[PDB]
Amino acid sequence: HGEKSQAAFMRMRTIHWFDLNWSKDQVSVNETMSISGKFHVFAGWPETVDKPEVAFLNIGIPGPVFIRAGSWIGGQLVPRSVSLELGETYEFKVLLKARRPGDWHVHTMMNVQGGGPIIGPGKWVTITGSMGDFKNPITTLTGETIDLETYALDGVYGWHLFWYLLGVAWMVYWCRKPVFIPRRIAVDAGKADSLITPTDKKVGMAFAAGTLAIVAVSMGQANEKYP
Amino acid sequence: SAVRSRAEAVKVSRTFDYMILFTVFFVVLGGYHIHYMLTGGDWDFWTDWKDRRLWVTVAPIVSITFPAAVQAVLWWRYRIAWGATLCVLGLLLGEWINRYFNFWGWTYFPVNFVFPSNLMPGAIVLDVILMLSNSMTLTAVVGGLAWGLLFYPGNWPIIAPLHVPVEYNGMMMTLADLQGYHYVRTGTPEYIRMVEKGTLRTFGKDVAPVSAFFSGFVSILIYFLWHFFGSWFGSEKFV
Amino acid sequence: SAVRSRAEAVKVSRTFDYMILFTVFFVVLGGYHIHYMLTGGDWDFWTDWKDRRLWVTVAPIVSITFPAAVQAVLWWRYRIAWGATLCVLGLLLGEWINRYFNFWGWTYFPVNFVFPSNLMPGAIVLDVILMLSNSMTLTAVVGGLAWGLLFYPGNWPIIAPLHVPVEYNGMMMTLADLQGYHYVRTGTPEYIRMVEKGTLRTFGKDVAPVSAFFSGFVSILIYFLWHFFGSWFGSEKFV
Amino acid sequence: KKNIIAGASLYLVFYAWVRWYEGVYGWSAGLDSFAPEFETYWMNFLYIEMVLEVLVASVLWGYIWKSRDRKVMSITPREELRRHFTHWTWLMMYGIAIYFGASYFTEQDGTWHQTIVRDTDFTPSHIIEFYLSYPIYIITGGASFLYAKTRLPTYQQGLSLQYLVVVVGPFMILPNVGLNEWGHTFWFMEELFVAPLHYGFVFFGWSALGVLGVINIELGALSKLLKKDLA
Amino acid sequence: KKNIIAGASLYLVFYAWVRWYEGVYGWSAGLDSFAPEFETYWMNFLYIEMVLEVLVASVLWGYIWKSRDRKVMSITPREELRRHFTHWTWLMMYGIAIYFGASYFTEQDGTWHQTIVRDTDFTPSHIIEFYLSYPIYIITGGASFLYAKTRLPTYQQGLSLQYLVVVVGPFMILPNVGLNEWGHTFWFMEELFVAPLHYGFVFFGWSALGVLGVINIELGALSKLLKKDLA
Amino acid sequence: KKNIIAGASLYLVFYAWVRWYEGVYGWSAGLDSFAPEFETYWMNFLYIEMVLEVLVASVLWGYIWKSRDRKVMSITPREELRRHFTHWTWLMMYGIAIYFGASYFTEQDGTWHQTIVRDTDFTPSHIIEFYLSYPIYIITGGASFLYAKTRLPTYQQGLSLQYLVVVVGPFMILPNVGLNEWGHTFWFMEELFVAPLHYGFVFFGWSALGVLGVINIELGALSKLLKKDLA
Ligand SMILES: CCCCCC(=O)OC[C@@H](COP(=O)([O-])OCC[N+](C)(C)C)OC(=O)CCCCC
Ligand SMILES: CCCCCC(=O)OC[C@@H](COP(=O)([O-])OCC[N+](C)(C)C)OC(=O)CCCCC
Ligand SMILES: CCCCCC(=O)OC[C@H](COP(=O)(O)OCC[N+](C)(C)C)OC(=O)CCCCC
Ligand SMILES: CCCCCC(=O)OC[C@H](COP(=O)(O)OCC[N+](C)(C)C)OC(=O)CCCCC
Ligand SMILES: CCCCCC(=O)OC[C@H](COP(=O)(O)OCC[N+](C)(C)C)OC(=O)CCCCC
Ligand SMILES: CCCCCC(=O)OC[C@H](COP(=O)(O)OCC[N+](C)(C)C)OC(=O)CCCCC
Ligand SMILES: CCCCCC(=O)OC[C@H](COP(=O)(O)OCC[N+](C)(C)C)OC(=O)CCCCC
Ligand SMILES: CCCCCC(=O)OC[C@H](COP(=O)(O)OCC[N+](C)(C)C)OC(=O)CCCCC
Ligand SMILES: CCCCCC(=O)OC[C@H](COP(=O)(O)OCC[N+](C)(C)C)OC(=O)CCCCC
Ligand SMILES: CCCCCC(=O)OC[C@H](COP(=O)(O)OCC[N+](C)(C)C)OC(=O)CCCCC
Ligand SMILES: CCCCCC(=O)OC[C@H](COP(=O)(O)OCC[N+](C)(C)C)OC(=O)CCCCC
Ligand SMILES: CCCCCC(=O)OC[C@H](COP(=O)(O)OCC[N+](C)(C)C)OC(=O)CCCCC
Ligand SMILES: CCCCCC(=O)OC[C@H](COP(=O)(O)OCC[N+](C)(C)C)OC(=O)CCCCC
Ligand SMILES: CCCCCC(=O)OC[C@H](COP(=O)(O)OCC[N+](C)(C)C)OC(=O)CCCCC
Ligand SMILES: CCCCCCCCCC
Ligand SMILES: CCCCCCCCCC
Ligand SMILES: CCCCCCCCCC
Ligand SMILES: CCCCCCCCCC
Ligand SMILES: CCCCCCCCCC
Ligand SMILES: [Cu+2]
Ligand SMILES: [Cu+2]
Ligand SMILES: [Cu+2]
Ligand SMILES: [Cu+2]
Repeated sequence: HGEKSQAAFMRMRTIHWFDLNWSKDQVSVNETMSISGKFHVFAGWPETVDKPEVAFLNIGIPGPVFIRAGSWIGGQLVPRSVSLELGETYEFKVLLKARRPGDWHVHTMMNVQGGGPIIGPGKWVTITGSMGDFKNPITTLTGETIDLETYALDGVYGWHLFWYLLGVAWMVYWCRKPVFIPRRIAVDAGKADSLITPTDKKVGMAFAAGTLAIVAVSMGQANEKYP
Repeated sequence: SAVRSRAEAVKVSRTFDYMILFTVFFVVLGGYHIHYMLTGGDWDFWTDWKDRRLWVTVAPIVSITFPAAVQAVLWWRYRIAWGATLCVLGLLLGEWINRYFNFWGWTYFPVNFVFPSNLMPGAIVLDVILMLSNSMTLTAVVGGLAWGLLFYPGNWPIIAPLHVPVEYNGMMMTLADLQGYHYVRTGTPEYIRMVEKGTLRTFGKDVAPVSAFFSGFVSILIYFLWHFFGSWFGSEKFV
Repeated sequence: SAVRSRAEAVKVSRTFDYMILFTVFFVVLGGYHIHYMLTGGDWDFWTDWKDRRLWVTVAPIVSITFPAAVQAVLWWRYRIAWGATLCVLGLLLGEWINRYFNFWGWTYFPVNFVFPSNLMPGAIVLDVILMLSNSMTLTAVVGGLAWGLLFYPGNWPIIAPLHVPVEYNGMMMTLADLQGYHYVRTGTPEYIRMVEKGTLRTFGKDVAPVSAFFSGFVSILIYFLWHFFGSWFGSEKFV
Repeated sequence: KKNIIAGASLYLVFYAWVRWYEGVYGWSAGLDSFAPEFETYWMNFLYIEMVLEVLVASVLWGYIWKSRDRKVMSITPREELRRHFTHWTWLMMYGIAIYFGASYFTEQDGTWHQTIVRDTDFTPSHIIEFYLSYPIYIITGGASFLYAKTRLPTYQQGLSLQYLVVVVGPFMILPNVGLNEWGHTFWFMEELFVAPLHYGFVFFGWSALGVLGVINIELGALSKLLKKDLA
Repeated sequence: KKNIIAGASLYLVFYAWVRWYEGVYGWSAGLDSFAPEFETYWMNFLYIEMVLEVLVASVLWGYIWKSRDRKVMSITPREELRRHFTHWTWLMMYGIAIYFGASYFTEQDGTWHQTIVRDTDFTPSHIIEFYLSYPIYIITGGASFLYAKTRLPTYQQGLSLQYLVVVVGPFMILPNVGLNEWGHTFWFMEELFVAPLHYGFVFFGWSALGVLGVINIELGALSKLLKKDLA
Repeated sequence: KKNIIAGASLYLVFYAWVRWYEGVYGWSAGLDSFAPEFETYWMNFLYIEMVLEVLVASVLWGYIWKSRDRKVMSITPREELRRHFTHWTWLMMYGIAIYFGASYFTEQDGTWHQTIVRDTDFTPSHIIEFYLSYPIYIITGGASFLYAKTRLPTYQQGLSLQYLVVVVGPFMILPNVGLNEWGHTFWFMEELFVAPLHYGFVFFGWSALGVLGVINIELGALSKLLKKDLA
C-alpha cells in the first residue's frame, strides 16, 4: 500500500515480480490460499541499498489477517532469512490461512537487511466468516497437539496477575500510613526514622524471602512440567 | 492556624498525599515507559525475541534506570520504602494497557504473542535491600546483582510453555519461533531479530547465566550513575 | 584624573573600541573559519556538493557554534546586540578572500563553482531574537529552529540557476554536476561526494525540508551547549 | 480546597474519542496516503489540531493577566493552602496528559510501525501522537508552571530549575521528531530501540523526572503550613 | 598613546611576499619533491624559517629583562593608560597573525589538495602553512602575553587562565600536525571535514576564543581608569 | 611498634604453593575440561576456595567486635603511634596481595590465553586468578580498611573517600569478570588489549591509585605526631 511513496527509480531497479498467480480471491476463515511466481534480482542494484546477502520473504498485510502457513523459495521452506545473488531468478510460493474477515490488499514483499521493504504487486482478497472460528492446531515433538491461538495463555495471565498483586500489596502495606507531609516534617526535623520500625523492616524480609522462594520453586516446577 | 482543628490538617495532608501520589505515578509512568519502550522493548514486544543472550542482557540494564533515580529522593527526603515498586507498577500497567487494547484490540496480534516482560521480583528485592542497610553503595552493588540475576528466573515460568520444540514442514522450531513465523509483522523482518545465534567462542549452553551475570555487573554501574542523576532531579535550586 | 578633560576620556574610549573590535573580529574570524572549514566545508567548497540532505543538515549545525559562544559574553557583559552578525561577517569575508584569491586566482577554478554558503539570514534573526526576550533558553529554542530552517531558503536563489537539468552524452545531469565533471579535482574523486542518493526508506522529494527540521532541532542543543562553553571562555579566573 | 475541576478531567472523554476515531476512521480509510479519503479524515485533522493547539496555548497561558501581589506566605493556611491545592490539581492534569502522550500513544505508534506502515513519508498514528498528544501535554505543563509562577509565593524567586525540566524538557521531544524521520531516512533502522535515532527523545523521558524537584519544593513551603497542627 | 608601531604592521609586506613567492616559485618549480629545484626553493626555505623562528622567539621574548616594579594601578590614567594602548597594539598584531595563519593559509592548503597534491610524504604549501604562519602567530601571541605579564599591574596576580588559551591553545595545532599526516597515512581520508583526523586542530580554533577573557579583563581595570571622566 | 606480623607474610609460601600446583597439576592434568582428572584437581579446588574465602571474609572482618572508644588523638605518640604502625602493616599485606592478584596471575593468565587454551567455557588459569587471588586481595583490603575505621581516631569521621577506591574499586574487577567471558563470547576478540571487552577491568587498575589518598591522610595526622620531635 505504501509502495506509492517509495523512490520511483528504486521501485524500478531492484526486484521484478512476474508469473504471479493468486489461487483465490474469496476465502473463508480457516481456509488457505497460495501466491506463487518468480522474481528476478536486478544486477544494476541501487548503491544505497545493501546487496541482498540477508533477505526475508515477507507478506504485506495490515497485521495478521492471514497467517503465513508456509513459504518456499525454490522448493525449500524459508522461515529464516536467506541470501540472494544479483542477476538471478528465483521461484517462490507462499501459503496463507485466512484469519480475520474483511477486504485486504495482499502484497508479496522482500525485506533486505540494510535496504528496506521491496513491495511487489498487491491483490484484493476478501475473507468471510467470523474470527472466532479460527483454529491453529499444532503437534509438538511430544504430541501433545495444541492450539497455537490460545495455548499457554492462562499461565501468562496467572503469573503476571500474581506478581502484580504482590507488588500492589507491598505499596498497600505503606499506603495506609499517612505519606509525604508527616514524612517530610520528620526527616526535616531529624527524625529520619519516620515509619521504618523493626516490624516494618521484618515485613521487608518476608517479602524478600517469599519472593526469592517463589522464584526457585517456580523454576523447578517449570523444569518438571516442560522437561 | 485558620483551617479549623488539628485533625482538619490530617485530612488536608491525606487529600494532598492522594493527589501527589497520582501525579508522581503517572508522570514517572510516562517517562519510564517511553525510556524503556525506546531502549529495550523489541525483546519486550514479541515472544520470539525473548532469547537467552540479548534479552537477559538488555532488559534489566535499561530497566533499572528510573527505579534508581526516583529512589534518590523518595528515600532520603521522606524515607519512602517503595519507589522502585511504584516505577515497575507504572511501567507494567502502561505496557499491559497498550498490549491488550492496541496490539491485540487494534491490530489483532494474539496476546500470548506480545505479553510484556516481568520486572516485579527485582523491584521488590531492590526496595527491601534499600530499606535495610540504608546504603546507596551497598544497595548499588547487591541490588544491582539481584536485579540482573532475578530477571530470567522470574520470567522463565511464563515463557517456558512456548519453548517446546516443534517440527514444521521439515524444520525444527520452538512454538515462539512458530508464532513469529505465522503472525506476519510486515515491519519486522526476521533478520532484524537480535537473538543469540551461536559463535565459535560460545559454549554449548552458557548464554542465559553468563548474560544474567554480565547484566548484574552492568546494573551495578547503572544504579550508581542514576542514583546521582536522580539526586540532581530532586534539586530545589532556582535560576 | 591626569589625562586632560572628560571629553579626552571619550576619545580614549573610542580609540580603544576600534582596537578591541579589530582584534576580536580577526581572532574570532580565524578560529571560526578553521572550525567551519574543517567540520563542514567540502559542501561549502563545491556547488556539486550543495545537496538537499547532508549540506542542509551539516552547514547550519556546525555553523551555529561560534555565534552562540561569542554571544555568551557579548550580551551579558556589554549588552552587544550583534556578535552573531560579527561572527558570520568574519567567516564570509575569510571564505570569499580565499575563494577569489586562491581557489580562482591560484588554481583557476571558476568562481561560479566554488562560491561559499550564505549564513547571513540566520545570523540576523538570531541576533534579533536575542535582543528581544533577553533569554538564553528562549533564544536557544527559537533561534536554533530559525537558523536550521532559514538556511536552504536563504541559499536557494543563489544555487537555483545551477540546478537546471541537462542531457550530456546520453546521461542526465544538472549544471552543478556538469561543473563537477568538467573541472577536474584530482584530489576529490566523485565517490567521496556525500550527497543525497536515495534509499528504500526515503520518500520521493522530502529531503530538503526534513533535513532543515532535523538541523534546527540539533541546532537547539548545539546553541545550548555552546552558550555555556562561551560563558566559560569569558572567565576572568587566574591560576 | 479541591474536589471540583479535579473530577472534571475531560481528558478521558476526549482521548476516548480519538482511540475510537482511530480504530474506525484510520484502519483502512487511512492506510494509504493516496489523495481523497486520507486528506479528508487525516490531513484536515492535522491542520485543525495544529491551529487549535496554537490558539489554545496562546489563550490558556494568560495567568500573567490574573497574576498580582502573591504574598500568600504572609497569609494563614487558608488562602495559600487553597492555592497549593489548585497547583496540585494542575499537576494531576499534567500527569494524565503526560501519561496519554508519552506512554499510550507512543507505544501505540510502536505497535503501528510493526504491523504494516513503514514510516516512509508519513503515518496516521503519529498525527495523533506527535501533533495531538505532545502539544496537549505541553500546554498542560506550561499552564501548571505559569500558575505556580503567578500565584504561589515560594515561586516568586526566579524560575525553579527542576520545574523547567518537567516542562520544556518534555517539550524537546516535539522538535526531536526531526531526529526521527531523518534517522528513519538515510539513517533508518526498522526498530524502536537499537536505532540510536530514537535516543533523541529517550533524552526526554529522563527530563520527565523533574517532578522529583517540583515535589520537593511543594513539600517544603507546605511542610511549614502544617507543622504547628501536627496531631 | 598609540598611532606608531600600530601602523608599522609589516605583516602585510612579508605575507604579500610569500603569496607571491608561492605563485611564482612553487607552482611548477615545487610540484615534484624530486631532488634539485625542490630542495633549492622549498627545503632551504623550510630550514631557514625554522632556525630563524626559533631564534626570533628566543630573542623577542625578553620582556622579562625589561620587566620591573609594575604598580601602574597606583599611577594615574597616563602611565598605565599608556601601557594598555601598547598591550592592545600587541593584540592587534596578534589578530593579524592569527588571521593569516589560521584562515588564509589554512584554507589555501585546503585549496592545494583538491587540485593535485596528495599529501603523500609532503606538500610545499606546508612549508608556508605549518612551519611559517603558525610559529609566527605563536611568537606574536607569546610576545603579547609576556608584555601584559611584565608591564600591567592587573596581570601581576598569576597567569590569567583565558590568556593562556588564546595562547598555548592555538599552539596545540602545531604539534597537532602529527595527528594529520598520520590520519592522512594508515587512517587517511581525502577531505578536510568528515575525516576526524582533522578534528584534532578543530580543537584549536575553539581555543582561539580566549580573546573573550582577555577582553573582559582588559575592560575591567580600564573601566576603572575612565569612570570618573564620564562625559 | 612493628617487626612482628610484618615478617609473618605467609603470602609467599601460599602463593609459592599454587605456582607449583599450577605447573605440576594443571599443565596436562588440567588441559581438558573432560570429566575425571579436571573435576578432581581443578573443580574441587574452585569449590573449596570459594567456600573458604567466603567464610574467611565473614570471620576476619570482625574488627567491629574489637572496635571501641578510639580517641587515640588525645593519647601521646605511643598508643596512636603504635596503631599507625599496625595500619601500615595491614597496608603492606594489601600491597603484596594486590601485586600477586593484579600483576602476577593476571599476566600469567595472559600468557595462558596465548599458548593453547581458548577461553571457550573455561580455563584453569583463572580458577587461580579470578576466584583465588582477587578475593584474597579483596579480603586483605577490606581488613585494612575496617582496621583503620575501628582503631584510628582520624578515621572516625565517616569513610574516607579515597580509601573506598583502593578498596571496592579493585573489587569491581571481580564482577567485571562478567564483561569478559561475555565480551569473549558473542563479542570476542582474541587479545588482551584492543578488545574493549577488557576495558572493563582496565577501569579497576586506575581505582588501585586510591593509595595516593590513604597516604595523604596517614601523613597528615602522623605529621602532627612527629612535628615537636624534629631533630
Ligand atoms: C544500550 C543498551 C541497549 C540494548 C540494545 C543495543 O545496544 O543493541 C544490542 C547490542 C548492539 O547491537 P548492534 O547491532 O548495534 O551491534 C552489533 C552487535 N554486537 C553484539 C556485536 C555488539 O549491544 C548490546 O548488547 C547492549 C550493550 C550496551 C552497552 C554496554
Ligand atoms: C559532526 C557534523 C559534521 C558533518 C559531517 C559528518 O559527520 O559526516 C556526515 C555523516 C557521517 O558520515 P560517515 O561517512 O562517517 O557515516 C556514514 C553516513 N551515514 C549517513 C550513514 C551516517 O553524519 C552526519 O550526517 C552528521 C551528523 C552529526 C552528528 C549528529
Ligand atoms: C534463583 C535461582 C534459580 C536458578 C535457576 C537457574 O539456574 O537458571 C539457569 C538458567 C540456565 O538455563 P540453561 O543453562 O538452559 O539450563 C536450565 C534448562 N532450562 C532452561 C530448561 C531450565 O539461566 C538462568 O536462569 C540464569 C539465572 C542465574 C541465577 C543465579
Ligand atoms: C550526567 C549526570 C550529571 C548529574 C550531576 C548532578 O547531580 O548535578 C549537579 C549540578 C549542580 O551541582 P550542585 O550545585 O553541587 O548541586 C547538587 C544538588 N543537585 C543534585 C540537586 C543538583 O546540577 C546540574 O547542573 C544538573 C546536572 C546536569 C543534568 C544531568
Ligand atoms: C542539557 C542539560 C541542561 C542542564 C541545565 C543546567 O545544569 O544548567 C544550569 C544553568 C545555571 O545557570 P542559571 O541559574 O540559568 O543562571 C542564573 C539565572 N539568573 C540570572 C536568573 C539567576 O541554568 C540553565 O541551564 C538555564 C535553564 C535551562 C532549562 C532547561
Ligand atoms: C521561509 C519559508 C520559505 C519556504 C520555502 C520552501 O518551502 O522550501 C521548500 C524546500 C523543498 O524543496 P522541494 O520539496 O524540492 O519543493 C520545492 C521545489 N523547488 C526546490 C524547486 C523550489 O525546502 C526548503 O527550503 C526547506 C525549508 C523549510 C522552511 C520551513
Ligand atoms: C565542555 C563544556 C564545559 C564548560 C564548563 C565551563 O563553563 O567551565 C566551568 C569551569 C569552572 O567552573 P566555575 O568555577 O563555576 O566557573 C564558572 C565560570 N566560567 C564559565 C567563566 C569558567 O571552567 C573550567 O574549568 C573550564 C571548562 C573546561 C573547558 C571546556
Ligand atoms: C583540556 C581543557 C583544559 C581546561 C583547563 C582547566 O579547566 O583546568 C583548570 C586548572 C585549574 O588548576 P590551576 O588553577 O592551574 O591550579 C592553581 C594554580 N596556582 C597554584 C598558581 C594557584 O588549571 C589548568 O588547567 C592549568 C592551565 C592550563 C592551560 C591550558
Ligand atoms: C484543561 C483544564 C485543566 C483544569 C485547570 C484547573 O482546574 O485549574 C483551576 C484554575 C482556577 O484556579 P483559581 O484558584 O480559581 O485561580 C486563581 C484565582 N484567581 C484566578 C481569581 C486569581 O483555573 C485557572 O486558573 C484558569 C482556568 C482556565 C482554563 C479552564
Ligand atoms: C510543521 C510541518 C509542516 C507540514 C505541512 C503539511 O501540511 O504537509 C504538507 C507537506 C507534504 O506534501 P507532499 O508530501 O508533497 O503531499 C501531501 C499529500 N500526501 C499526504 C498524499 C502525500 O509537508 C511538508 O512540507 C513536508 C513534511 C513536514 C516536515 C516534517
Ligand atoms: C613584531 C612587531 C610587533 C610590534 C610590537 C609593538 O608595537 O609593541 C611595542 C613595544 C614597546 O612598548 P613600550 O611601552 O615601549 O615598552 C614598555 C616600556 N619599557 C620597554 C621601557 C619598559 O615593543 C616592545 O615592548 C619590544 C619590541 C621588540 C620588538 C620590536
Ligand atoms: C621537525 C621535522 C623534521 C624534518 C626534518 C627534515 O628536514 O626533513 C628531512 C626528512 C625527510 O627525508 P626523506 O623524505 O628521506 O628525503 C628528503 C628529500 N625529499 C624532499 C626529496 C623527499 O624528514 C623527516 O625526518 C621526516 C618528516 C618529518 C616528520 C613529520
Ligand atoms: C592475613 C594476616 C595479615 C596480618 C594482619 C596484621 O598483622 O595485623 C595485626 C592486627 C593486630 O593489631 P593490634 O593492634 O593487636 O589490634 C588492635 C588492638 N586490639 C585488637 C586489642 C583492640 O591483627 C588484628 O587486628 C586481627 C588479626 C586477625 C587475623 C590474624
Ligand atoms: C559463581 C559462578 C558459578 C559456578 C558454578 C559451578 O560450579 O560451575 C558449574 C557450571 C558449569 O556446568 P557445565 O559447564 O554444564 O558442566 C561442568 C563440567 N565441565 C567442567 C566438564 C564443563 O557453571 C555455571 O553455572 C556456569 C558458569 C558460571 C558463570 C560464569
Ligand atoms: C556532592 C556529590 C556531587 C554531586 C554528584 C555528581 C556525581 C557525578 C559522577 C557520578
Ligand atoms: C552556573 C552554571 C554552571 C556552569 C555551566 C556548566 C554547564 C555544563 C553542561 C551544559
Ligand atoms: C552518521 C550518523 C551520526 C549520528 C550522530 C549522533 C546522533 C545523535 C542523536 C541525538
Ligand atoms: C583508530 C582511530 C582511533 C582514533 C581515536 C580518536 C582520535 C582523537 C584525535 C585527537
Ligand atoms: C555491542 C557492544 C557494545 C558495548 C558497549 C560498551 C561496553 C562497556 C564495557 C564496560
Ligand atoms: Cu496495498
Ligand atoms: Cu511513527
Ligand atoms: Cu596539506
Ligand atoms: Cu582467562
